[PDB]
Amino acid sequence: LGAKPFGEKKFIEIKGRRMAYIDEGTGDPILFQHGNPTSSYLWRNIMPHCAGLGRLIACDLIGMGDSDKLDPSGPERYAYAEHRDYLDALWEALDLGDRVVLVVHDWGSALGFDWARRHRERVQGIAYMEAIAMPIEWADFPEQDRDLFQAFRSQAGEELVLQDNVFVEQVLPGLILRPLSEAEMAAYREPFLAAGEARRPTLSWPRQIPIAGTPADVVAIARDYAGWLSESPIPKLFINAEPGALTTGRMRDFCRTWPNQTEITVAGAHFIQEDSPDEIGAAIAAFVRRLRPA
Ligand SMILES: [Ca+2]
Ligand SMILES: [Ca+2]
Ligand SMILES: [Ca+2]
Ligand SMILES: [Cl-]
Repeated sequence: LGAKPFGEKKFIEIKGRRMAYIDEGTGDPILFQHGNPTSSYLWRNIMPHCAGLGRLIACDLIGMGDSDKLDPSGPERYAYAEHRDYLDALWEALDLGDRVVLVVHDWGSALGFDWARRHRERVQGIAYMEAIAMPIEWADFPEQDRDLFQAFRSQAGEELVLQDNVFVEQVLPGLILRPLSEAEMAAYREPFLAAGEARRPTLSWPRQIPIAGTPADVVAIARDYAGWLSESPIPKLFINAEPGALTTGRMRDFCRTWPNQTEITVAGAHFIQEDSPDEIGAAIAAFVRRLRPA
């Protein structure tokens, strides 16, 4: 469907750093949040389906996309709590109002689910896919990349990611079923062209996944939003994937218990936006049209 980005990038200063985002159209927001190691670019072929339905927003997480890096960077930087501080502040600055639709993926779902729990009166609907829906165990983690993610969460991680850019160059293509073009990979590589700390966000992220009880802070946050989502009557759209990756097994079983939820299944592994963007876009647009009748 295409390598061209959607909209043009806008910038805003947050906590002394410049963050980048797309913000197109008018009305109540439809807020698309990427995870690791992507950016707003992930949604480029999905956002068009929602033209005229709202204010279409996609933010680049701090240190990712065209958002500033956090210097001095190191192993303590780009934890979930730091990302949340920046993203909360950006979302506050964007004046989103009180009828937001969240569309979330991967770490964007942890961030968005947590924000939704804290700002529940403002959330009109939640569309999610390949999400971090609850704390998990290693047996729940997809078998293909289990050993690699264990290596990320070990001293080996710095060489794998900071030196060799494995998250961008191996994990990302490995979890997309169709071949990416030169331009698409260039867009994903761009924030991470430089070896070393420029790539830290793509290593800190796997180190934050709530697996086998650690990190305990993120485990607790995910336990909280898991409990809340399993009871909340807010309308939900679960975009399931086949074969899928993260939202399979026990996590998928849990997600299928959530109230007031519609489900569709699309082809894909993890980065399903690159495999089934039109199916995904059409489903989101239909969900929004139902949430926002004339
Ligand atoms: Ca209103
Ligand atoms: Ca192993
Ligand atoms: Ca090397
Ligand atoms: Cl990750």
